[PDB]
Amino acid sequence: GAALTEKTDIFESGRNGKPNKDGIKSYRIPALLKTDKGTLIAGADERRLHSSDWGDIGMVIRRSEDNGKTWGDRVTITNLRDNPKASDPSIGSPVNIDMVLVQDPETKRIFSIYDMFPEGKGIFGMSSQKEEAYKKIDGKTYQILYREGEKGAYTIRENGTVYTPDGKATDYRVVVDPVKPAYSDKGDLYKGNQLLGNIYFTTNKTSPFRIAKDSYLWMSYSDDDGKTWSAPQDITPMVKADWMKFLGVGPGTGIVLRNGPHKGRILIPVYTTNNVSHLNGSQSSRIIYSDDHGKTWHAGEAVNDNRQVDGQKIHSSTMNNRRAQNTESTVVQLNNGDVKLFMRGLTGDLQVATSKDGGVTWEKDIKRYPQVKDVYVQMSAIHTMHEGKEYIILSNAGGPKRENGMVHLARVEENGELTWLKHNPIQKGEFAYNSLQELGNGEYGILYEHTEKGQNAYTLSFRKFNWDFLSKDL
Ligand SMILES: CC(=O)N[C@H]1[C@H]([C@H](O)[C@H](O)CO)OC(C(=O)O)=C[C@@H]1O
Repeated sequence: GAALTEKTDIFESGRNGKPNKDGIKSYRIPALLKTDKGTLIAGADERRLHSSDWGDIGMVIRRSEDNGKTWGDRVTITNLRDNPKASDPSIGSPVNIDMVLVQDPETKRIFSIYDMFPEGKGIFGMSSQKEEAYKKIDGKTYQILYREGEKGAYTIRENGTVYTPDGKATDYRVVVDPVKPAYSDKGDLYKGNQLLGNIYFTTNKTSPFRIAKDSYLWMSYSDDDGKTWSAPQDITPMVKADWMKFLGVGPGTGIVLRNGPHKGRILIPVYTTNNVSHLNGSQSSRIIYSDDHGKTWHAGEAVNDNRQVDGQKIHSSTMNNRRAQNTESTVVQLNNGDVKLFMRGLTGDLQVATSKDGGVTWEKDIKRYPQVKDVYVQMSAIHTMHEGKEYIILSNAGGPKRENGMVHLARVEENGELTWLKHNPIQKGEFAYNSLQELGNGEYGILYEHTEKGQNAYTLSFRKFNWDFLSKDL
């Protein structure tokens, strides 16, 4: 008989707009990862001030060693301190938002890659004008600092020493090696031995320096099964092109290729916007990857690059076409070596791109599956084997709006084609972002967004189900 466990709340939001027991109003953006040790890591955005995509947001996780039955206390990966002088608290804090979790099967290192924005309104507060964020000097990439009244770009060098645009050291220094809990001291700006402010503050500043106002990508990793995490690493320069406006991850759980010429490659879903149409018509999915176990990262090409739309070719850097957009996505590798990218879009149904070269380039045929509705919200999908047959499990809202969570089952053939077999409900009422993981022995787990009884968006809950729940009619 079909089996589905009762929902268990992992990250509890407050209700009626009030903070929860820990003084936090909202939780969002679930990530679920089953590690080599069998541990379950549930990650999420800890949105203290409100549910919006900005403000004071920490990257946190909880661990379960009994396959989801019980969970340990919250573990904070990164939580930047707010600007104590910001006029509007709701938007007065440097921001981290949306994470992707994944573990290297060989080194066992667990990665959490997430967005970073200096103080502001995140993706909804990006400037119309670009500001250079890095500058190369003698084969050395340094992060730039701007000072009001001066056009020249200062730079942060060894030991966090701030250098003038002319190449001279100053008495200013940045905390590049934070040591406080959650690394809340990262970016602190000192003059001599006195703390003046923070390079991530953009308003009512007390120090002379700030980084470029742009979208960044950070990475933290754990070598102890998620118990402790390293200080944030800025990987933005390795993958963000000069034309890119926004560059962020497609939240959830990434993968490591299991077969093919690119086996071992780590894939992280991401998406960008350009300066032509930004959020109106340029959101384009793609992936970033690492072939050296997370040491260095590289950007693949966008699904939209050289894509044919209405008889004409477009590019992710210049496009202005609402319906041709593809944003957050989930990635899966098939046994035939192909990489499938299920992308959140505006067609009303499931859009999927296919890569034959480890995720670098994408084939011309972007298939749509009317069998799986898409109300324009994040989704997750995972590869799975059952009785010698290859399948794909995908979960997302069934509609009309972000509600009625569904778990779709598809059969994968040798040519990589998909055949949707079943569509079973898993959660009534509100349902949004989710993250699926195979637990083994025919069981699966899912961390998802849901609310009820007046809960703030959202409360992240966990459920487990087996094959009987997937196939047989409920
Ligand atoms: C970085 C960021 O803002 N991510 C947010 C995402 C984004 O705003 C959208 O993809 C832009 O089109 O939207 C949503 C959402 O619930 O729909 C929550 C995500 O945290």
